[PDB]
Amino acid sequence: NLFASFIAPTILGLPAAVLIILFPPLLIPTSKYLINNRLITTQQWLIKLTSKQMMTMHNTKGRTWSLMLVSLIIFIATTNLLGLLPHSFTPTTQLSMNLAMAIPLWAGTVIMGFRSKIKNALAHFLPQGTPTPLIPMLVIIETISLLIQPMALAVRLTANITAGHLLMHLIGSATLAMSTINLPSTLIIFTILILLTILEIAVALIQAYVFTLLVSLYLHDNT
Amino acid sequence: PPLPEYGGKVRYGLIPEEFFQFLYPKTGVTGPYVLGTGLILYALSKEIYVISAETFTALSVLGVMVYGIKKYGPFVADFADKLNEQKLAQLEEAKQASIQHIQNA
Amino acid sequence: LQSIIKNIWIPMKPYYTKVYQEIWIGMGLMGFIVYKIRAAD
Amino acid sequence: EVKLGELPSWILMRDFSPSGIFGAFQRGYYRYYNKYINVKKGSISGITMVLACYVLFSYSFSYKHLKHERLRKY
Amino acid sequence: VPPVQVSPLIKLGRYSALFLGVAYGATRYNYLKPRAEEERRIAA
Amino acid sequence: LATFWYYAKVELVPPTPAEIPRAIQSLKKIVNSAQTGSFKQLTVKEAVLNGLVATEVLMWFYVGEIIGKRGIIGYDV
Amino acid sequence: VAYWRQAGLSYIRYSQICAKAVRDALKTEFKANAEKTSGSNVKIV
Amino acid sequence: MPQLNTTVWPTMITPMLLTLFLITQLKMLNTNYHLPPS
Amino acid sequence: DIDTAAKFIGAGAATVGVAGSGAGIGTVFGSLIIGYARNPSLKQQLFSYAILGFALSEAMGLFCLMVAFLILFAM
Amino acid sequence: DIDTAAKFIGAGAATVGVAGSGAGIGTVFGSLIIGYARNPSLKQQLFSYAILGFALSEAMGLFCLMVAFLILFAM
Amino acid sequence: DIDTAAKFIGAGAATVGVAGSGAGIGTVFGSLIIGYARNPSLKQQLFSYAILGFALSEAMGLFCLMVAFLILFAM
Amino acid sequence: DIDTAAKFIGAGAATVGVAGSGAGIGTVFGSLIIGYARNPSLKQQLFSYAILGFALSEAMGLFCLMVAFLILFAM
Amino acid sequence: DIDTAAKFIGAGAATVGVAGSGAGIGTVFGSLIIGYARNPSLKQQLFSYAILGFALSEAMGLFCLMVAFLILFAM
Amino acid sequence: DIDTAAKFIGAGAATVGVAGSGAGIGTVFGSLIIGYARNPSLKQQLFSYAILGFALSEAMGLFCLMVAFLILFAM
Amino acid sequence: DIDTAAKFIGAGAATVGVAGSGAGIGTVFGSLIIGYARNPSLKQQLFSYAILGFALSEAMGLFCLMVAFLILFAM
Amino acid sequence: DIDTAAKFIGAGAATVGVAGSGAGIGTVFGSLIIGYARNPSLKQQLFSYAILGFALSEAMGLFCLMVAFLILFAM
Ligand SMILES: COc1nc2ccc(Br)cc2cc1[C@@H](c1ccccc1)[C@@](O)(CCN(C)C)c1cccc2ccccc12
Repeated sequence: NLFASFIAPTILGLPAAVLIILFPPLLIPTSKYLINNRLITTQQWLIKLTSKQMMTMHNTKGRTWSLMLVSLIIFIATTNLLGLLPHSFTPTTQLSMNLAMAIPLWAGTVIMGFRSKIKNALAHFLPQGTPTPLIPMLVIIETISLLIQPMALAVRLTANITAGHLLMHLIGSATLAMSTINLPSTLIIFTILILLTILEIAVALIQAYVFTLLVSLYLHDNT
Repeated sequence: PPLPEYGGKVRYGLIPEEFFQFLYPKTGVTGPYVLGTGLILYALSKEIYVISAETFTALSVLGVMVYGIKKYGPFVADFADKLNEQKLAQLEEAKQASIQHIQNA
Repeated sequence: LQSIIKNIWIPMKPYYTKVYQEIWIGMGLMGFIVYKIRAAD
Repeated sequence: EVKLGELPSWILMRDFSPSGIFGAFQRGYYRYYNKYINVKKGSISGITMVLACYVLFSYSFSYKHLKHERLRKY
Repeated sequence: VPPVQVSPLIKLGRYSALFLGVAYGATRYNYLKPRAEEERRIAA
Repeated sequence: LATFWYYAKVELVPPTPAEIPRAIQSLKKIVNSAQTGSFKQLTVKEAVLNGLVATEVLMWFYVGEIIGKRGIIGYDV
Repeated sequence: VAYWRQAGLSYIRYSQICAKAVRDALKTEFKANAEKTSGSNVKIV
Repeated sequence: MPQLNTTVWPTMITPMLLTLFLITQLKMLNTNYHLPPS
Repeated sequence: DIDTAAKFIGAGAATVGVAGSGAGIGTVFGSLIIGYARNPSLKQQLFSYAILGFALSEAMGLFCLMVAFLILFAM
Repeated sequence: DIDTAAKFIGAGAATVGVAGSGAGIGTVFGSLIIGYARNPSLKQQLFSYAILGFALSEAMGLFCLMVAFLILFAM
Repeated sequence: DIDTAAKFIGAGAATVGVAGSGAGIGTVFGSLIIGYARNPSLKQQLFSYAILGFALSEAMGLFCLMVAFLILFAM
Repeated sequence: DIDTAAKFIGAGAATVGVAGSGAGIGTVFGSLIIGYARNPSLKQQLFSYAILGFALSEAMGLFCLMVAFLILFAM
Repeated sequence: DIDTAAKFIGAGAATVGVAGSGAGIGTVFGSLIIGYARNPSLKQQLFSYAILGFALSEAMGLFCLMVAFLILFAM
Repeated sequence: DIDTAAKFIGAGAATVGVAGSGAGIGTVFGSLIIGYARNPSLKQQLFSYAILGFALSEAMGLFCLMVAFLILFAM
Repeated sequence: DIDTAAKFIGAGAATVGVAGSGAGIGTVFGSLIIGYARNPSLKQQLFSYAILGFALSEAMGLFCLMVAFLILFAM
Repeated sequence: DIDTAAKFIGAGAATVGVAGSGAGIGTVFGSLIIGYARNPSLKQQLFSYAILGFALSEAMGLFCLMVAFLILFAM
């Protein structure tokens, strides 16, 4: 009854969760022209400013992912922002979807660190200026954290959009309860919901930039 | 082909003007408006749109949206133009220069 | 079913073959996890 | 095309193929895109009218849940 | 823009269905008001 | 303000008795459309328009429904 | 990075006003003597 | 927690892969930045 | 029931970990105030670090709300 | 009896998480004193960062009162 | 009566939240001693930020004493 | 009796609030050392801040001992 | 009966050790902001330490989260 | 006997307030290094502040161990 | 049983000591950024102090994880 | 029994005191890197304080690992 906005949506027995995951790309029109409209002029600028941010820090092999790590910050920042609409089912609150964006991009990042350049990837586990006599303890950290980075991504994003929606939905129910009670209090609980919606707008973008930065930093440490 | 210069003249960013003119003749100026209040008051009376916690999270994300549009609209409205009348001028300029490098030559 | 080659795979050809080759090796790992998680449930 | 027809045969006149109704969306998209989005000096209302038709869809499937929270019973 | 004369049957039809409503709003209000209180009482 | 009132004073007012004859005249118009089938003459353009104005006037019955009970959200009891 | 450095000035221009301010607050017994021992006469071509 | 109902996971995994990897990227390959002229 | 009663103790104890991330957002947004009064020309590059520090510290608090809700509701 | 009792043990143990927001607000308004004594011309630019760093502390302070509410009322 | 016994551990554990407002008033008046040593000319304006930063951190501390005095006396 | 057993866990948990006033006195008398080593000409004024800051820090720490000695003995 | 009830309390306590990493990652990215604003020509080498610090503080917090589950699920 | 077994919890939980002092002594002797690496000719007077701070925080770390020994044996 | 039950709250609360080594590794690797932004020509000697501080703070974390795995499986 | 059960909860909640001996050892060696990078001419005398601070904050951690091994083995 409380987690209702996270159950897979179905209308007329049809799994409507597919027309919701495939919609974000519909808000990004493209054109071959040279001078287009305001939408594609602002979007092609954001993609320019974004790609120059995540990708500048990479070498030539890391920059071959400049289509992936840009088409990923565009898909997470548009799925989150389409979740703040009323009653909307944002599929980034799903541990299934988030585990499907996290494991491949991570596994495909350490594999290229183990299928090639492996002898160099063996040197990140042991920092440069490290004395020896307590190495058999540090080996646990750099591996067990590596083995849990793919689950850090998918849960840092799941637990931040879920908890952001749960809070806005509870504080919302508060204003509904104090509506039939002292009303000058309703307006102070509501203005908390407004400052909270401006926060959930920012955390809708920040959680997209951090997800695609930590996938970038994993890549930078394997190319 | 050249793009047009204006869109669809939509009122309240939700209902296009092709609707008001479509109902203006038979029902007049206040025709479509009273339909709105007629549907909303019917919706939330027969519990079609049931007031829930989402009602007050709707008004908030609609309040921030209608205020971000009114406060940051005109700034983005022209910034999208200046990116063009710069990229346009940046071409026409070099275009003329590219003649000097062939006129002098 | 043409232009599914031209519009849909001709562009993605240099990526789906060379660049994202190790992605799919990871995407197999993921599919093994999802089925296993659903197998124990 | 409709908005000027009157017959119930039009419902069966149309091309109801897997490629048929797609061309009715791809043409229904370019008729919208060209009207509100693909113009210089376009306004935000080309988008805030898609979201408004995306909430009504996000609410339509979410009504089977909100009905358990009516504050009346009649 | 000057106002427009609305068709007559629609013009009174508003008040036609209006008083039909306040009547129907009176009947079912007085029909459900008694029925409810015992369901609230018998719920105890 | 005054603009909504400036327009209300023409069509948001009780009708004249002189319009009742021509009102039932149009009532007989659409009923003859039901007898022989002049509904087949209607193109979809104004066909929906007659439907919306029907839902238009129908909501008057519901805003009158809620005023006959002094309650907005459903029946108070 | 102070405000004047953001405003284009340099520490020489900063010091010329701070030192002028001290002299402008000197008393008349010393203000005449102190101004000529530090006044400027050089000129740019 | 309805995120744990693993019966509707393949309904979230496949339409994501069909978007993050084929539809969103295809629309990026159409966004090109030409080099400036002389 | 002692099993359903022990859920409220663990769930209420699990969410104490949000005290950590509530104290690391004051360090970040406190360091931004210090680091911006020393090089106010880097205003945009510092704020791009207050963001990464915000989300990576706050994330560690929600890992406690995860177990606060994994216990309280989903066993 | 134990179910309605195990809530005060879980509710009170959940409003501890706002301790982190008492230290996060200290470090924020503690760096506004250090950052303003360094560049007293940015008194209005820094103070707007302190209000931002202070507001974001209530954010992580509310995530606790939520789980302190659910355990207490909406079990 | 396991009811009023759980209202003791509630107030007893809900008052641990004051450990934040004890280490937040330490960083406000601690960083006032540091910031005032650098620019002692602003003694007045710094002390007006300490009182503002001490209260905003102590407020988040009294809210725990207010909660501990609800689980114990009110309900 | 269980109340006599709950008053012990109620008090033994309230005294954890003193852990704040123990890290908040190390930040006041730790920022006097950093603040005095810089400007040692203000020793008689930096100190009279490290007494206000030390009194306003143990105050919020002795509340949690007053609460302990209010649960443990005095109802 | 109680052997499972204790696995909801022992797991709710183990997961509060993550609070030590919500404050660690804040100190790491609260120093990448200060340290940068002083020597902004070492951005490539400071960030390479803020990541080493973010990974080593998070690696301690996630030990708690692993003992949280290794108690709640394994034994 | 539920009370004698409760004393082992209230006395084992009161002694975690010591973790406040132990963190306010590393701040003091970590500020003595930052304040002595700047003005080392003050080594005498700094060390007479790193003892007033060490002996004022570690007094709060003893008020906790005082209640830990007040519940464990004095009752 | 009540032994196999309490040995889960014990080994589940003993592992909160890792919350120390979470914020001790965040300060060591946080101040290494500030120690390097100041004197980057000592990068080899600084990083050898960070690894000493990372191995001595984490060793206090292991001493807690060592106890939780002592009152669980050892005895 | 009920005692041998609570003896594990008290000895577990007491060794959380090490969480303050892990944030101290972190701050001491966090200032040894900052203090030595500022005045590397004092390497031998700054390090002679970072051993005192290491031993004095870790002495409050032993006070908790001692009261843990008192309820656990002595009584
Ligand atoms: C004024 O205080 C605030 N400032 C904020 C600043 C920014 C943001 Br984004 C959220 C803020 C939220 C609030 C309060 C608030 C007031 C009304 C409704 C909701 C929230 C608060 O949450 C305090 C948060 N602290 C204490 C954890 C609160 C919650 C619950 C009960 C309270 C009782 C009394 C006082 C405050 C109470």
